[PDB]
Amino acid sequence: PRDPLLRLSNFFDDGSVELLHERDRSGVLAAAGTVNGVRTIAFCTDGTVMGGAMGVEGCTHIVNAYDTAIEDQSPIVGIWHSGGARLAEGVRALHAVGQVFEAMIRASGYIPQISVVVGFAAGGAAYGPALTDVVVMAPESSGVCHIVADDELDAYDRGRRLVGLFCQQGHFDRSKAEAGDTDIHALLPESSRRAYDVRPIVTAILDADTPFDEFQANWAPSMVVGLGRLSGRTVGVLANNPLRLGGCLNSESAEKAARFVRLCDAFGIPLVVVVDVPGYLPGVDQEWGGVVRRGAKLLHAFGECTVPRVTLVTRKTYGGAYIAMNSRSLNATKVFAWPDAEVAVMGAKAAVGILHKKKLAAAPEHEREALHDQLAAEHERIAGGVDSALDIGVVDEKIDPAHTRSKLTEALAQAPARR
Amino acid sequence: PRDPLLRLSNFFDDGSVELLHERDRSGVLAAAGTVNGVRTIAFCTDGTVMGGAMGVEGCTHIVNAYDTAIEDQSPIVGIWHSGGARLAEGVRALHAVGQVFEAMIRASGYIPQISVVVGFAAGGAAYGPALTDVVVMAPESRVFVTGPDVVRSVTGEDVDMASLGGPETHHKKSGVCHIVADDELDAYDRGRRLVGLFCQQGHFDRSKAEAGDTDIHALLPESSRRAYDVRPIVTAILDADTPFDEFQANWAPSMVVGLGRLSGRTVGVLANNPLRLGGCLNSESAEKAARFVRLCDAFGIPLVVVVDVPGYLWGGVVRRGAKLLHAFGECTVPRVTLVTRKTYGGAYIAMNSRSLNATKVFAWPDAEVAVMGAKAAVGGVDSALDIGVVDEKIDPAHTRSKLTEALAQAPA
Repeated sequence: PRDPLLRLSNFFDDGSVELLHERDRSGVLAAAGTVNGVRTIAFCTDGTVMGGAMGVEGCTHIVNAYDTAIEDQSPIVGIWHSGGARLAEGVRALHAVGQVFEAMIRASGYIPQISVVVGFAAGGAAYGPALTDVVVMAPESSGVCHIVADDELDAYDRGRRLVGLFCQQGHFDRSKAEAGDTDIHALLPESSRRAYDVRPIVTAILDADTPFDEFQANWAPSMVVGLGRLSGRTVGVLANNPLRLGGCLNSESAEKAARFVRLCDAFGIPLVVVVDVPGYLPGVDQEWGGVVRRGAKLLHAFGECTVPRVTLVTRKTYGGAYIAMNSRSLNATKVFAWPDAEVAVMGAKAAVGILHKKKLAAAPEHEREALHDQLAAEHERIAGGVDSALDIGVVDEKIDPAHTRSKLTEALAQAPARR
Repeated sequence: PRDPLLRLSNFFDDGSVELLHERDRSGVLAAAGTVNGVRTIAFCTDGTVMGGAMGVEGCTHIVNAYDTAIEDQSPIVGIWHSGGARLAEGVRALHAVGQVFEAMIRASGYIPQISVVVGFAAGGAAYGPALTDVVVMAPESRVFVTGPDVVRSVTGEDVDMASLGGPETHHKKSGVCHIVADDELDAYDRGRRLVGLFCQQGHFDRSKAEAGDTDIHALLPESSRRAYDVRPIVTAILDADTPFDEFQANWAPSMVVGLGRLSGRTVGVLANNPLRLGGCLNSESAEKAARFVRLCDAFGIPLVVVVDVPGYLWGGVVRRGAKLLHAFGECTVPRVTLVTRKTYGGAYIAMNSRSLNATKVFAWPDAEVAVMGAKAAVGGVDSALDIGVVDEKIDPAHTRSKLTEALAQAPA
């Protein structure tokens, strides 16, 4: 039921399991197999022996599995179900667990590491998955966990799909991009003032027949990140979500976006950045909790990034959030805008209030409103994205939204694999 | 007084200032000079022009200075005093500010970047210091993304500038400020010392290490139950003649980190501090340590890790604890660990353990390395030597020279 061989067999392609060592009561079993054709290493802790508690010989098989995966550059998948370290083994067990961590650290950014957590998971079984790239959790067991599966079988499914996304990247296909084009703009609400869930726009850009594997959907909900396929090719998507916190960036969403960029960058996965963000969320909590540093992590992640990364401005992009959301100044591949997009320091009404403050305060009370409006409409006419933005080359092209999918695909495909 | 030439001259060795461009009204003045002999680039935003608001021309001086500094491998010091980007310049100024960030990101880990905040660093200017390696704040300085104005208008909360983004709040609550200066001049002094720590790293000297040996163990309390400030232990190991430049003292204070000198050589120190939360690791102390390890690792600065924690105190701590593990595990600078009283459990693994490749692990005679305390377990250094996880049991009277020798012996 919790039998490590059953669990490994459910994970791996049907005929494919080869054990990496003799079965024993060490509390782990490691095997090679294939995942939809890809040689993959996996290990399962043994829920049947001491609740899966981790000891010296078990950790050794994990470290051995990592050495093999690293040597053959295969992805490596951990299946968890463990309540902590074998206490009776004392410091030897701590050391052996530290050795699993060191192997994960050696693997980091080099081979994909996916954790599928299927039982109660504590100690080494909490930190170990936290050193991996993706964590899939099954009900029987922030932003630590990326994907919540429906049940144990569905977790293997999502785990399997993740191997395919990292290891079977695929190729951009101009034909498939175009045949999947639609007027994505029709997905926005009628008023520019209404909030909306960005997720349908994401899934309308990405291939119709493919799941979008959103990461950490309930952590930092003003930011949506995850992996999917664009004309068959694995891409990472980052999109502000106006439904939550007005779509604003904040400490959590900056950290979520920044980790996800680093991940895609490490594995050569191009990025689609869907922007509609009015700024960072003001707040005492934000300043005091170090948003400045967090925001700096997102600037740094995009600025260092070398995979192709294309921005699509759907509605707004303002201020420091505009800079952070894969702007040209950060060395962005291409920046596209829908026809009614705006790129500005802030909204025209707020801008006018500052720029013409004294003149507004000098008008009588009863004319102040009409004047404020006239000034804001003029300020719109002057700049009002994306006109000024096009003129200085920080937006490359204003596009027909019907061609969003193909335009994005074309820009990512034309890009070098590594800037 | 906010004159940028005055500020740059106060920072640089006397008579060393060589302007990098003709002085103008762009809001920035950049120059080369020396800091105790070391060729250094600096730029100062010009608070006398539009409160130092950042614009295309001024940002361009900054990017140019970064380019010079990168080319020459010179440290680069920014002196702040800026309200944000020039609103009237629109998206042009946002772009130019993003270009400053992109230059700091290019420089990142390659040349030392030190920010000395002397007035505001607000709006887009607050992120500038955040991208650099060490932030020094003077008493008058204020760092925040959105001012009390917009805070009160959007959230209803009413806080003043000092309370929102003063050096006291950023040294304590947020960890944004590494170092707080006594005044404007002392902030330059500290930044000058930081240039020295990064760029005149020195060498280990066995003779000097041994001359400074004292009985460090005598500084611990009689009772091993008793809490005690680790900072005297740290300063007893480090050279008695040199400041210990502690980072983020008031933030996550169960972890102490900072830069000092060991027989002349710049070292980073990480030390659990039993004075706060029993010396336990937790989310923010794991983050503080991890950031500091990565910084020292980037600049070739060896580490002294002084260990006396009993465990950790879940999402934040699992994520940050992983960061720590990862930081030490990837670290390539020599780093030695000293176990003074206790190390338990997962905290033991994280605090530069042998499994994460510590250069060498020392322990005092009475240290304990265990899964948990004896009384918890029911419900020893000899053994840790046997197992291989401690390399040497030392006489605490030789703490300083034994640590120095192990660091000096690592090929680097």
